[PDB]
Amino acid sequence: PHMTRKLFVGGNWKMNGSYSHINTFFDTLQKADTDPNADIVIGVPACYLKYAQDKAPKGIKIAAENCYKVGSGAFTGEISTEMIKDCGCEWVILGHSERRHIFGESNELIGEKVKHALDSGLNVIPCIGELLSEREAGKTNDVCFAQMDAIAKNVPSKEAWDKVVIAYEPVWAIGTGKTATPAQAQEVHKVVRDWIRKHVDAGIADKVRILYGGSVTASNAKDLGTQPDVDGFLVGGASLKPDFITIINARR
Amino acid sequence: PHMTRKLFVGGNWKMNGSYSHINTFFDTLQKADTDPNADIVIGVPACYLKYAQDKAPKGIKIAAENCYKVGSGAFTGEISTEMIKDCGCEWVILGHSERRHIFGESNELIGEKVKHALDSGLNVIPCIGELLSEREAGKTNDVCFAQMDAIAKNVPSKEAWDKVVIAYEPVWAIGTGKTATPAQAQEVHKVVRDWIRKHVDAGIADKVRILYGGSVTASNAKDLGTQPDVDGFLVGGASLKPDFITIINARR
Ligand code: NA
Ligand code: NA
Repeated sequence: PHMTRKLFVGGNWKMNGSYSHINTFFDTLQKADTDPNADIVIGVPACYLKYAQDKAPKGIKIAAENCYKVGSGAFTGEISTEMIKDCGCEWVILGHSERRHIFGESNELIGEKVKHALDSGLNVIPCIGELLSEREAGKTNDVCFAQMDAIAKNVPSKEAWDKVVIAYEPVWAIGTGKTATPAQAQEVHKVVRDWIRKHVDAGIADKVRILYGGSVTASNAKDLGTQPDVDGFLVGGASLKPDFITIINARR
Repeated sequence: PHMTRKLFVGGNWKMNGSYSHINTFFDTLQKADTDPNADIVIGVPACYLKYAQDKAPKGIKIAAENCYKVGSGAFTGEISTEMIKDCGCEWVILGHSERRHIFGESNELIGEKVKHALDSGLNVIPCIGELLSEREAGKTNDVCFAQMDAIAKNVPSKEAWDKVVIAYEPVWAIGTGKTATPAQAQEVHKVVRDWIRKHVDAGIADKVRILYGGSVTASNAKDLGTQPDVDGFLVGGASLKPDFITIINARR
């Protein structure tokens, strides 16, 4: 169903976390039996990048939740690609709905960040997804296509897609409990994969992981994950809880 | 000239720094003879907060370069007041010109952040200052007054002003080499101090430190610092260099 696409389970702690929580959470994670064929990446606040990557069990990668679009400079409050690598980390989440819709990051800025992160040797999780008002207007695909256009035109090469994991999160499902049904997720992922097939490359479309995110839980992950164009999850609230282990083991 | 107001020397590394630079810089800082009657606070990228505060010599405080306006939650890419304290830090720079004019943070948002930081037990360095276009339009005081209004109405009590250090940085002086003259800095600081005297309290106006920032260097700091309403500096580019030591020792 998912061809040669390996399961990917992302977490995003958003603006939560502490040294105490990191110690406990990753002790539980190390003790637990997790699917050895899942890629696991957890986004954490920037002040915890190195500590959490040191404390993470082998195989688990830590992501920055954002970064800026140049290597260094006069950008108070920003985190650079080089600081992420200095902290021992290789992943960054880009274009999350909260950056776009609370902090006003544009498609152009997120595209610029995708290119700079890829050109710095980072792996990226670019986020796409539509507002409730956009879906009601019949613009779900239009919005996702414009977001994918900005991302895709900024992936510097065909090889670079090996370092890209797309996450689709309908904004109305993020933090609301109103999870997309397996049908709703599959429909959008198929449309996005077809877009990548047509506008980028058919080989790459077949290989690129596309995550569903937006109120993924331990009980709903299995049915979302068995959809053929859903390759895994980007988990918010539940990635702070032991439930994240169950979600990791959903395709097991 | 500066009454009972103690010298305050702030640094802002902006989007620069690394574990290697922190080690070297703070070895030089520990070895150097710094004015023992100066408060010294250095803003660093969030991924380095704990490390830099552990490595800083005694007496030197580390600041976050930004924070959000609530304690925790679904705010991808944000740093909270509680994470700053978890990293052993007590200071945050708020409303820096780069946040206002590159990342679109409004007066209302910066006011909300001042109140939340103060209500979390943090010390704050709220930043004010006018664009070149605003000074040419004759609006320098107007802009500073509106920014001070948002800050002042969000300082929860009279005691809380003990945890506030205002920094005035004309945007045209930040990173440009076009330092405000001692005259230009003194004129604005006097106007701002008078504003605090009239709109807040005369006691507080007498005690609150007001920093000048914007292309402060080792050679120009002395004359800026001897101005009676200039209580110290907020230093950008030069706080990455050994010159920061000379600036710290300018009022010596
Ligand atoms: Na580790
Ligand atoms: Na220390």
